[PDB]
Amino acid sequence: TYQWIIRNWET
Amino acid sequence: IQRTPKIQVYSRHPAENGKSNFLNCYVSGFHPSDIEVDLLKNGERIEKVEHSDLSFSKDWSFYLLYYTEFTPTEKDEYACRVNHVTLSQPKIVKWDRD
Amino acid sequence: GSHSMRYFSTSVSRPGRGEPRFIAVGYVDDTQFVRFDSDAASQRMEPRAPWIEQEGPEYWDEETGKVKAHSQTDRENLRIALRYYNQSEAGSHTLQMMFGCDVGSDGRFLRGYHQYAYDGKDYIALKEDLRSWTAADMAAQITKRKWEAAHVAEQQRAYLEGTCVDGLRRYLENGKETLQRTDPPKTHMTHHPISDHEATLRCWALGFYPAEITLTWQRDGEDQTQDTELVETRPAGDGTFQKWAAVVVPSGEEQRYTCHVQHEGLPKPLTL
Repeated sequence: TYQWIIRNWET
Repeated sequence: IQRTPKIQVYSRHPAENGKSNFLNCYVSGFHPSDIEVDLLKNGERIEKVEHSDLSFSKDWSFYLLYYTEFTPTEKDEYACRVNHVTLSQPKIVKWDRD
Repeated sequence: GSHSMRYFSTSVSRPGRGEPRFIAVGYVDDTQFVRFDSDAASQRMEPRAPWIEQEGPEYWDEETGKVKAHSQTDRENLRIALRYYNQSEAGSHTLQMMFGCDVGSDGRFLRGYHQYAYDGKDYIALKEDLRSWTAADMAAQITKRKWEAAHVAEQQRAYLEGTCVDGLRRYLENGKETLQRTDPPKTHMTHHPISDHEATLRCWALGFYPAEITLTWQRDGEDQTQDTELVETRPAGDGTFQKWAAVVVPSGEEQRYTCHVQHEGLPKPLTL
């Protein structure tokens, strides 16, 4: 089950 | 930074003259990912070569396995032709029967 | 025994040749079970193991969704990385990501991973504790500080201690037959001459699963035989792995040198 990777390096 | 590929040419099953097998070329430890892997049947490229999905190990070390369905002989000479950025000119490793 | 889930994803920019290529792969121990490729026809999360097809359209709908989002965050992250490392648009860069969890025999949480490497070198990694970050260089420090302020590790903690373990357990049941298995190594031994007054002999392990193997040798019953030629564990292609270790011996002492094979498919190790 894949993870929600929704936050970038600058956020 | 760049890392030169580790090449390993071998068979899926224990090799035997006239009996069906799969010739493998396992390239690992390379960076960047962009690689050219050709499987050879008497210096001439095997056009029907399939490959593994781009994956890596915990140490970010890239690995791929290019493979082909074949029948080995005593007459034909098999090998792996590989070119990367770390390599000026294609580095070929002959398939040693053993 | 112990088990693990891992998702390995690579993003390579192609300046002027479109949008960076995104290839995401999932594993249960050493079994590629899922696939995602941006350049591929499908444009959906695809199966790579038979036991994952039993998941309904809902699974594949959601899984395709999450992975296309991760694809965008790393697209976003590659442009950001150029800013932080003071780099040009004209260059092609790699952004790799690895995340998963380890579980014991009881299928209970043991470890969690959430990490990035830009251009093959570490960038930021989630700490063993699952609360803080490891910012490798100066640039990642800017990411660590914003993520610590915003308490981002919590969004990751909930996945790794929760959904990751809950999901891996479910995979271990549905794929009991192939995943819980332990294929023992099919032992082999060859002998070839070096240059008449010298000779080489190698042993092989060939039909095993998992990739965990120890091809250590012994001279005259002594563990001391470190000048060995050992190769990297390589995949056969039929979901099994192989490894060999060749040792050079003085011609006439070929019988004097023993080889010890360590694997879990064998209750007691094999000596040759």
